[PDB]
Amino acid sequence: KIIILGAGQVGGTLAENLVGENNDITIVDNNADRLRELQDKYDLRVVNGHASHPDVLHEAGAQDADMLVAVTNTDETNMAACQVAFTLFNTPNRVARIRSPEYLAEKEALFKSGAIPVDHLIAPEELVTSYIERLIQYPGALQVVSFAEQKVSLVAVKAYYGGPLVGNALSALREHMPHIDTRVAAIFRQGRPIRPQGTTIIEADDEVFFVAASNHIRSVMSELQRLEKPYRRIMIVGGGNIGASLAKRLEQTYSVKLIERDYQRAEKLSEQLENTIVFCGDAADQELLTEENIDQVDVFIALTNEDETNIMSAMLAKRMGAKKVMVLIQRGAYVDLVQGGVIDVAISPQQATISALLTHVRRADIVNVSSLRRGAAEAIEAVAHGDETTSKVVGRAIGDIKLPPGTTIGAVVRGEEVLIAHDRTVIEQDDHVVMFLVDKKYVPDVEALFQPSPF
Amino acid sequence: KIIILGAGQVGGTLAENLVGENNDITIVDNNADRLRELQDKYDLRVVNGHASHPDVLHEAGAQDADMLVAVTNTDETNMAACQVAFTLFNTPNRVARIRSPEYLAEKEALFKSGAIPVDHLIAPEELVTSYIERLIQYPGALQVVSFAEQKVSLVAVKAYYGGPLVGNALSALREHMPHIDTRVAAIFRQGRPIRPQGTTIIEADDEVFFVAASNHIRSVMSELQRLEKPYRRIMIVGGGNIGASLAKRLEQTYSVKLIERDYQRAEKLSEQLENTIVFCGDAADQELLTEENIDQVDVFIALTNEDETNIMSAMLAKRMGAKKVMVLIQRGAYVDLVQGGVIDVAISPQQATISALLTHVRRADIVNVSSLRRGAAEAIEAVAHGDETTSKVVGRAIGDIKLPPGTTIGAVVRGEEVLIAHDRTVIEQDDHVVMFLVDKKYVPDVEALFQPSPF
Amino acid sequence: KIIILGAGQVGGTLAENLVGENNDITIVDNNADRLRELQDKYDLRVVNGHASHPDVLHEAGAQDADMLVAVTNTDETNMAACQVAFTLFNTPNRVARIRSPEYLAEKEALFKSGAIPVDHLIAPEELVTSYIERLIQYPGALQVVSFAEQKVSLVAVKAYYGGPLVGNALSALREHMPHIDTRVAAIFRQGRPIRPQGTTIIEADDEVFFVAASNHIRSVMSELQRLEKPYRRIMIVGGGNIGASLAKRLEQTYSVKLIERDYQRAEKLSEQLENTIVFCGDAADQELLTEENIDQVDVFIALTNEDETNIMSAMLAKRMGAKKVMVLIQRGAYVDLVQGGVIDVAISPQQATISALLTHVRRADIVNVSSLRRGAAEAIEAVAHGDETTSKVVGRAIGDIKLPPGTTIGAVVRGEEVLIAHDRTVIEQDDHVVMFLVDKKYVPDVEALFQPSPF
Amino acid sequence: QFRSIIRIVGLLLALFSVTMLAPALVALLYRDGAGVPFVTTFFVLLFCGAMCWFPNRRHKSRDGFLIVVLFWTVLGSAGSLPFLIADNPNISVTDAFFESFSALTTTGATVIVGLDELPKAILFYRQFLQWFGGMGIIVLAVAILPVLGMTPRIAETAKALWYIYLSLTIACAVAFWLAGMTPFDAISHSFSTIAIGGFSTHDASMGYFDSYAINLITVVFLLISACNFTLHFAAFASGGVHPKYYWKDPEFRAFIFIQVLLFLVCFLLLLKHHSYTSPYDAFDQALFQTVSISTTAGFTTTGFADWPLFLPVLLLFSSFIGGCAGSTGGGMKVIRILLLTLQGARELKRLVHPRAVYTIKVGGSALPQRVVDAVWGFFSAYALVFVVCMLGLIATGMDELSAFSAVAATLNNLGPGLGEVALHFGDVNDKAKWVLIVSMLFGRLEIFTLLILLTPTFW
Ligand SMILES: Nc1ncnc2c1ncn2[C@@H]1O[C@H](COP(=O)(O)OP(=O)(O)O)[C@@H](O)[C@H]1O
Ligand SMILES: Nc1ncnc2c1ncn2[C@@H]1O[C@H](COP(=O)(O)OP(=O)(O)O)[C@@H](O)[C@H]1O
Ligand SMILES: Nc1ncnc2c1ncn2[C@@H]1O[C@H](COP(=O)(O)OP(=O)(O)O)[C@@H](O)[C@H]1O
Repeated sequence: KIIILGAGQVGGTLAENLVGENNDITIVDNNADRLRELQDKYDLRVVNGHASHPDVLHEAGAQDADMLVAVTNTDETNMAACQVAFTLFNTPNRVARIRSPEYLAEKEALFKSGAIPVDHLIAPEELVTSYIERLIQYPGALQVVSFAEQKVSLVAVKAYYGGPLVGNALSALREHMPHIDTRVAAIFRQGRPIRPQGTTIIEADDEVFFVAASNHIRSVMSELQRLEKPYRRIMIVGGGNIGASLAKRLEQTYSVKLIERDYQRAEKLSEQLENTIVFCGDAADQELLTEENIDQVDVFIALTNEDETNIMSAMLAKRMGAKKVMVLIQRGAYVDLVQGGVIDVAISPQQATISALLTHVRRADIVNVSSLRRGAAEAIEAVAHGDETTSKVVGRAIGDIKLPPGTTIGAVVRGEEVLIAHDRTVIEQDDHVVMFLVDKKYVPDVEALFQPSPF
Repeated sequence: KIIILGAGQVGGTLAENLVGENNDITIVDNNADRLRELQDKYDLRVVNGHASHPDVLHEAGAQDADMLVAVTNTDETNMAACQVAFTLFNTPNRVARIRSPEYLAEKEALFKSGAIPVDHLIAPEELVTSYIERLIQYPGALQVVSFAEQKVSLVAVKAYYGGPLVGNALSALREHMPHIDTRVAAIFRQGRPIRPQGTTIIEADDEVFFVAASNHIRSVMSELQRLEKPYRRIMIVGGGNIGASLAKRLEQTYSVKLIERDYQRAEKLSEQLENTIVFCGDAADQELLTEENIDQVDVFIALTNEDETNIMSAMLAKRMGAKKVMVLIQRGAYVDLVQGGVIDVAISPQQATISALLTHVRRADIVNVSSLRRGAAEAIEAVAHGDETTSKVVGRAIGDIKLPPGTTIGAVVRGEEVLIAHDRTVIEQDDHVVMFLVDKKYVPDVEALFQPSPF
Repeated sequence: KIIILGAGQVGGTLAENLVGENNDITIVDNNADRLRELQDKYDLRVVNGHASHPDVLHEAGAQDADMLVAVTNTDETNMAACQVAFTLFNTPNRVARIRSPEYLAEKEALFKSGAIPVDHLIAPEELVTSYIERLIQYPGALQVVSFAEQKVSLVAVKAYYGGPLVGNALSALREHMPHIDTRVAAIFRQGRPIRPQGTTIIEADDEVFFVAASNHIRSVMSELQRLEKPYRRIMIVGGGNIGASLAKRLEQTYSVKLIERDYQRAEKLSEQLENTIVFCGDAADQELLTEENIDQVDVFIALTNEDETNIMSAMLAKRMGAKKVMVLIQRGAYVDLVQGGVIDVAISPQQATISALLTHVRRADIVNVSSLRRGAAEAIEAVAHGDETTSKVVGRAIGDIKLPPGTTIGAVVRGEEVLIAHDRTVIEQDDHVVMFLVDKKYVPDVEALFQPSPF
Repeated sequence: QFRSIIRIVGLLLALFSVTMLAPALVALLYRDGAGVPFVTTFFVLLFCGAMCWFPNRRHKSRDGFLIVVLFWTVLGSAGSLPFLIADNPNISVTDAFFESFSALTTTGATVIVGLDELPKAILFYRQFLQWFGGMGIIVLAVAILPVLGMTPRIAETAKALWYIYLSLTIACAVAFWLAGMTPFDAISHSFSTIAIGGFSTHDASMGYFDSYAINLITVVFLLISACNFTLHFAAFASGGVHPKYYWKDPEFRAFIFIQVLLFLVCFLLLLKHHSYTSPYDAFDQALFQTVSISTTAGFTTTGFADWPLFLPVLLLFSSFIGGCAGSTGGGMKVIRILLLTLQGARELKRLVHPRAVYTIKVGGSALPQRVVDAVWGFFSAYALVFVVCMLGLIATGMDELSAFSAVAATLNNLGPGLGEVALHFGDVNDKAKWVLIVSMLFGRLEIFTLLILLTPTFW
């Protein structure tokens, strides 16, 4: 039995992917946002009242009720919130969020002792930054997700002018690592997809999609890290609790210029932030960006509260000469719409945690389980269910399957071993097949393709 | 050695009282404005840090430093602070301030010894509400202060036209309870003080100050409760947690009309409050008060955020026909100024909490220690220090002391026994003398009277 | 000697295009920000002061001002200022800006006959901005700009799937009106330019730029009005002073659905607006647009205060099925980048007023003068100065000029006659040449082409 | 709140009368002379303190300025009595006020010649005045922060400072006597080497004994005593918490930078001229004279006979940038100069990157614009007082270049100024001697505490 708590900046999204368990799901948000929004966009339960009074908590059950999610903006309240439940109601599996972070600093010795009150399991919303840092390294790494319990990983890389990918034909990339078994899924060029086998990679912002075993991905990405000259200039346009801590994490290794509109916040940053040139102006006006070498910046990160300001400022820094552009999108409708080519990567704090956790979460095996990205593209992990002939697809070969247009199977996982599904596709497959769509409006047809004849 | 958490507004005044013999105070305030103000109080040491973080706690924790007083604006944080404190460093004298109050309902379940929260004593701001209720329970109870660990209590009562005090000579009041040993300290009439002995209590709102042992005070106030006609209608003008919780606690016994300036707050209140007619308007306009039987209301309580709005609305309701007027003053400069005659009582919530917590203090035990009052009068609790002749006042008789003008000795607490001051009585060493000034600018002259020849 | 008195947003743009060419400039800063930028540039004279206290006016103009320009946010003050200018330190060719509808409607005729001397032009920033209605009136009217003095007009039309232009070869369009002398400047297709002669315009929606005399433009646009099916349904996502009056002006002929985020404003609109269904929600959420037949709407107008909200909402309504998309951009940096591809037309009200006033009253004679537009393209109106051989371009033929890449000469204005430019034409001294760049970063080189041999 | 001050003034010069006994005890220890004046002054001062301790039972910002101004003026006039009464150094009233103020105001200036052959009681009381004003300086500077200048206890630091101030003077008298110094001269020179005074019982301040060790020890305890005593508190509280707690304070870094630079430039210049025959000697004398004068101490080991005049002039300007703010020292503490440099750098950065928010960060923390404005109000008041003092000395007929040197020596709380005032303030004009006393008062009071009294807006 699952409960999460109000109001939840992210928690609501933690309430959409996690509902796939057969056992009963409940979500209770803080007040009206949880209920009204919650009832309208959600499925089976909930809840009310301010946190963290005990009266709202007993609705979770807590009679060997397995899941407790303490989504909270403030930590000091969250710790007491989880404690009232254990003492009064005794909920067994407990999880917590702490952004203290002095407590986040000392919790590895404090919380890994058993004395600590009730929340051994932890989840910080501010460790998404490390993913931004990985993006700043491994230059031209737009995205990576992992399927089959992190067995196989799809990666979306970008080819920059002057990089090692320009001019080299895909066969040379295939020959540069003869010990890596990878599968080029698709290549998006100026927004349109392209058949990739044996073609010269066009330098201007080509997006190349690998699909391979985690060992192969971890090796090719390190090789691309070795060849491409690392980034040295980073510009940030947000003074937020995420922007500040990212500037802290980056300032020692890179030269950081940060932008804020509220003078008092800028002053507080310039006090706190050393080695980081902190400005005071709108992220929109060119008269500051050009005056501040916008044509020479390598990575332009937008961490404003408003999504539209991120998108527009970052599209302007992309026009002016920034190599890689990143934004903070709080609406999946935006990330599905604007982010190709013009905006290289958006950090949905919802999907940044969800992508990793759903992969680690059991079982995620349905006729179609979708990990979704930017654009009309799709990366699915279809499951072939049915006997030797009851299913359209079991026992047969991919070259003989009537797959939707643009759909390319990348790898096939059986057990602990992964196959790249080349040509005939010799297979054992009861077993999990990793696919890639170019237009995601064909997701249901693939479900129909893998859905056996209903009894 | 004392540590407090002067995160809350109240803490500073508590810090002011505590300083003395064998007392070392540490303030762990969240920010420095209040710090600058508090620092001016002598013999203090301040550290700037979040309330509950182990860095400040370790300084406190490593040496137990006796009692830890966790007084904070936010309850969840105060509880988390008190717990991180104990289960990091034991700190067995820990105290907490929660304005929860819902938690106060389950205080016997979460807080009890051996639990993780580890709260020993809870100090809420609810007492002012209970105190206001006590004020409304006794029809003429303008004020009560407590001296010598609640052994002796001074009380300021008001004589209303038609009451039982009116027209009766002080000797008849003395004979109405021949087993009660009380001492009338002073009597203010039309703003000017009067020497009280065998005198007729003029009906024009004479204010009479009793000084006696708490047993006798609890008996004379209950007798005045029995004699005086109780109030039937009551009016309140603020929507806050104090106005709300007071209306809730009072509505069952009296007919309550509450006034609000925020329409949405009024709407939210009318749901919660049953039997309470909840209005929506400024406490200033007569067009609502007259329209709402202001001439027939008994007590007008002002619990607005703004002190000046309380003072002005209540000064208008006093002119319009309210019998008793009460306000919530958050500025001691105002409470010393307005509480005289036109406003029957001003209730500083800081002194409202302190009087209750301070009463428990083992002893103030300073050459002169005063209890702050309505003005312009003062009631102090001098301690008689010095040998038979090295001090001006030890060993001599009350009739022989050269007290400052208007200064009246009320009672003398010897050991655990209380005797009320006749002019025969002689003062001994280490004897607590409870006094009453009419003009408080003579407080130092009394200290000089009680200060022995310097060693 | 022209004086401009504006604290308003538009005056700044009016300080670059029309002043500085063979004339002295004076502006009124009105103690505002804009005075600082121009002063930083250093080609300007400015006086700061209230509009119009006589102290500021006397320095600004003392019976010698000549042309007067009163730009104000508030009408009553602007009127009082414009008359104070006349009676005290009398000035000529004064102008006023009345944004208020009631005064504008009842202007006849005592205000200009009249005691208040609002002589000649009364430019309103709103009625000229309701030219947005004309954009809906002429389907496929992405833009129109005016060169010379409203003699030759460039127009940017869009070819929509199902429209009358798709599939038809450019030669058939040229033959469809053998009495119309127009010249297609350039053709943008999927963002890339194309040389336009006898080429079938691809259905995927091309942008075609006509350049011809205003009579020919007024005839081809009326013919395209006749051919294209009119837009029945219109949707607006701004409850502003522009959105309201646009809904009023449109509601009678089209079915208008309006969106607002402030409930009280929405209620006031639903009272004011008849025949217009006024909603209450964010322009961002799909759950309202899809619920409101976003897939079937023809024109999506965004008149929010914030530019980024316009851009994002309109990029979403364009993705969802709107045929024509319009936004209100108050930042010149944004309009260039966004206008090209997913926002069909962006209407900066500053350039909306500027185009009308500049083209009508002022004959741009600043060597190569330019009109700001959509995309990376530019359309300039160079003036050919110098004798047959001192200048690079006078006396020679268009086919022999070494024009920068993408630069296309559109027309040649000879005094009072307009010629459609051919490679065989001859250029004469002091003749206005209307041009069209595809990449505007070559604007300076064209100056070098038209700059005569320096004396 | 006038007339509530006399009580403190009386109790204070009563404390000072009690302080008169220790040198009187030294007089009775060995009877060189001057015992009678000491006892006479003790009684006259305790009697005056009782006369001024009659307005009692009276207690109630503008008062504190008139408290510290009387803490220096009254106590100086009280200390001017022993010289007035005694017979062996029979000196005018003006020379007596001068010697008393300079002893107490920490300025090493002296007007008595023949210190060696003088009663050991008097020239002990001189070093005791320096030690007293050392405590007064340290206590006042760290215990009153309205003008110029985690927060610990008020009194516990009022005694931790006294503990450092005594654990230093003890270990220094010890190292002196261990280096071959009379135990009397060792105490008398630890009274003055820690308080950064510049006084000695000998006409040659540090030339009476030319031991290398004495010079190196004086240099060491001058560097120790010029450092911010609040920072020594970090080495005191809970023992030796760090040995590099110092290097975090950027004031210490600027202090060591200045001392090392000025040292090696004075040493290289002292070698270009071959002023000393042995570089092992030039090194010693350079390091000692830089550390002595830069630290506004006032000790001298040489007569500048072979020294090029540039080096003494450079030392006088170096005296302007004196000791750190949290210790005994002259005007313009090294922290105001570090702030000046940092602000120059800030204004430089505000030209390459104009639309940027820069704040004066000292040790990681930012400074409120009130403090940074006060540092330059202090520079302005210092300069516009210097000029008036110089013109005042010149008006009384004093030699001009000598006037500028005497002013820069006294306003800097540096006893010896080069020129006509090389080793004695004796033959100085008398009116110029009073203006000089005013200058040393200015230098101790940080040019603001005393100037405010003069301002009409104050009264
Ligand atoms: N161009 C801009 N427009 C709006 N906000 C901006 C812009 N540039 C920087 N910011 C800043 O983004 C910061 C928001 O950070 P965040 O922590 O998300 O806010 P909050 O703490 O309210 O969540 C604010 O400092 C805001 O001023
Ligand atoms: N003029 C007024 N008349 C009546 N009520 C008022 C007036 N002004 C403010 N109030 C009430 O005071 C409330 C603020 O009280 P406050 O003490 O801030 O609340 P809390 O109890 O949370 O501390 C407002 O919500 C409003 O209801
Ligand atoms: N997200 C949004 N969706 C719809 N309307 C919005 C949104 N944000 C702002 N608005 C509208 O913008 C309008 C403001 O414009 P208006 O008041 O005419 O002049 P101004 O542009 O100066 O505010 C208001 O109608 C406001 O409701």
